[PDB]
Amino acid sequence: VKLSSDINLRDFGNNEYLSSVQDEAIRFATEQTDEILSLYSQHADTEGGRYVCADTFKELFPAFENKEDRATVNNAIHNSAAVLSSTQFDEVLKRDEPQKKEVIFVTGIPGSGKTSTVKNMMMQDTTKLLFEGQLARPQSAFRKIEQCLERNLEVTIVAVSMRAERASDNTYKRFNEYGRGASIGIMADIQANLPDGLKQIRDKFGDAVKIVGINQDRNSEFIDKFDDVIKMLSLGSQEQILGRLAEKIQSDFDSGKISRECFNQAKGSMDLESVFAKKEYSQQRVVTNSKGVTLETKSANELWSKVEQIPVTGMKAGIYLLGQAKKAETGQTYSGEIIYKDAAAVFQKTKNGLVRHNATHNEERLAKLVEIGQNVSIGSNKGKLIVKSLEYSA
Amino acid sequence: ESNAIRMIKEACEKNRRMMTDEAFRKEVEKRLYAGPSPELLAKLRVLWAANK
Ligand SMILES: CC(=O)N[C@H]1[C@@H](OP(=O)(O)OP(=O)(O)OC[C@H]2O[C@@H](n3ccc(=O)[nH]c3=O)[C@H](O)[C@@H]2O)O[C@H](CO)[C@@H](OP(=O)(O)O)[C@@H]1O[C@H](C)C(=O)O
Repeated sequence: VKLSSDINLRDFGNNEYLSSVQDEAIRFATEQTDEILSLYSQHADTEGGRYVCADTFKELFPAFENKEDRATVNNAIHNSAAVLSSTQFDEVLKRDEPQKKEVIFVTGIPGSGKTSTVKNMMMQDTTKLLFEGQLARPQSAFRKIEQCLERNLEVTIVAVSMRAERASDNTYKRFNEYGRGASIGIMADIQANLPDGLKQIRDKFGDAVKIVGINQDRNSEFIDKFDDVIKMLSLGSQEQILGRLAEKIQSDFDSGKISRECFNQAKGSMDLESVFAKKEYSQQRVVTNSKGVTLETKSANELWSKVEQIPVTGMKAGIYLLGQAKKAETGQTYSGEIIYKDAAAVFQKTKNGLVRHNATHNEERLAKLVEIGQNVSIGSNKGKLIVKSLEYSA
Repeated sequence: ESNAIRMIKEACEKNRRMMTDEAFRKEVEKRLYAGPSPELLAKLRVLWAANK
């Protein structure tokens, strides 16, 4: 039994370790396919190999044995695990079983309770195959759905859905126990593009495929009609979700709610500084006074309302439009009082107006080095931050 | 309605039962993210060790 397709290599660059784990994974999956699939079916918790899933296949690789190594090796072994799942999908379909007529696809953002929902399904006499996987980039699922329709099988797609933030909290707990969580990059990419992929699938196949949803924010509410499924899943763009997730994982690390290892697996390959710099403060301002600072947003009606208040002492009165702040040019020193700070940006009043720094600078955290109301100079000498206090009494 | 659509609805009920019943939620989440069993891990070690 050969693999159904070639395993795509990723470029790991100068990381010699992951580059070698990838090759040992591809070698294993290619050469021991018969014995791997046999162990998947007959021995793992997979309904005799009818529950098909790339994540369950990772457990059969030697690199994935230790809990400590799972977050690190995942991207190196994934494609081998995914192609083994595709091979397994095909082998289940080859079994001549007239009684078994139904194929179920489960999809959705990581940490939405897809696998817990699959455990809570009871197998039936008519159930042939259950496949857990992403359909946001549905090109590979077209080949799968195509084969089901060739054999007159009834295809159903279940799109499980949840807020990115609540989903991210579930992946943290999974990481601390299991050893694998999920990157924000892939969580945002799946959730933002899942409506496109389902719509794409719908146009291609029509009533042959049945698409339903589960809203986990409304106590696992079943959603029968396709138009309702699209409304549930339409939870923002990829830029927005990635933006909100980048701020969340950073805030959670700064506050001491998650560890550095949990932060790093969630971060993944993302350059967070680049995400934070894309954030807009266009309809936003900060009002300062003796009591403290107050963040306000303006709505379409042109009414300012209070978002957040931070008590601070020793500040004079002022109104600062955050959307009109000058971006700090690298290799220059900006001196003045910090008027507002958040997970993405640091806002400093200089003598040449309001200036905006990214809260991260080459993986060094600027935000924690300054306090709102504090008078500082911020400059960067050759990719290394220089923050000096300018506070005095005279 | 098909058997698959009924299967999904009955799964949605047990998702609601996880929120109230805490003993039920722990027994589900125990199995899922444990790892390979001792039986399967014995087989795997032979498979890995035989092909280096
Ligand atoms: C997008 C991605 O890389 N991973 C995600 C995807 O896996 P998947 O197995 O569906 O991802 P594909 O690589 O897109 O595979 C889909 C199909 O593409 C063909 N293929 C794939 C690779 C290749 O080299 N060659 C090739 O032909 C093959 O037919 C395969 O069945 O969906 C899972 C279930 O939601 C996610 O796991 P959880 O949400 O449970 O955490 C997983 O993301 C978690 C966080 C993680 O990755 O750790």
